[PDB]
Amino acid sequence: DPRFPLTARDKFSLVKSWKTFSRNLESAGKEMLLKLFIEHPDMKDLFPKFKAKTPDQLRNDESFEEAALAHITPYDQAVQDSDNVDILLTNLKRVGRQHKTVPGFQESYFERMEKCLVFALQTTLADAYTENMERIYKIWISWTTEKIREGFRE
Ligand code: HEM
Ligand SMILES: [Cl-]
Repeated sequence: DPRFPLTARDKFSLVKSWKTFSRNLESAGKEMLLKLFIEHPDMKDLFPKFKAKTPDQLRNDESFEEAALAHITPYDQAVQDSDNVDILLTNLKRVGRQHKTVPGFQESYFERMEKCLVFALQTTLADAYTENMERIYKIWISWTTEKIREGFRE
């Protein structure tokens, strides 16, 4: 499929690396959203509950657990849908479509997350976050953002 960003070898390397990573999906989902709130503290106001809290208060907060999981599981579905490009495209476009109802949401907001996902992958995988994996994730997460953006424009 010409639409899919990765070669067959890099695709299998992705699914292998992600499935060991998805063992701590809730933990990594929390660290991803916290990194969004650390780097871009304006994003905290879209979730009014998370404004007053320290980083460790959120990690244990149940409303943060649900929000963190809802942001990491589309990426987990995306890796699962790597052979089904058409289902992969539908799911990522639907994700970008959800944000239209959110007041004052911008198209450029989605790109802030890929910096935070690589952070989540770095801390969770640790020594499993290899030189080869850093390259593969860089191309892949950038591509998912493009398709999430497509759902927001359309
Ligand atoms: C590109 C990565 C992102 C993914 C995969 C993602 C995923 C999702 C999903 C699946 C939903 C729907 C939740 C549901 O009803 O089940 C959602 C809603 C939402 N997302 Fe995102 N999102 C992303 C980026 C962002 C960014 C950058 C922000 C800005 C802080 C954001 C803020 C929100 C808000 C405020 C909602 C609605 C809150 C609610 O009523 O639940 N998201 N997101
Ligand atoms: Cl398909």
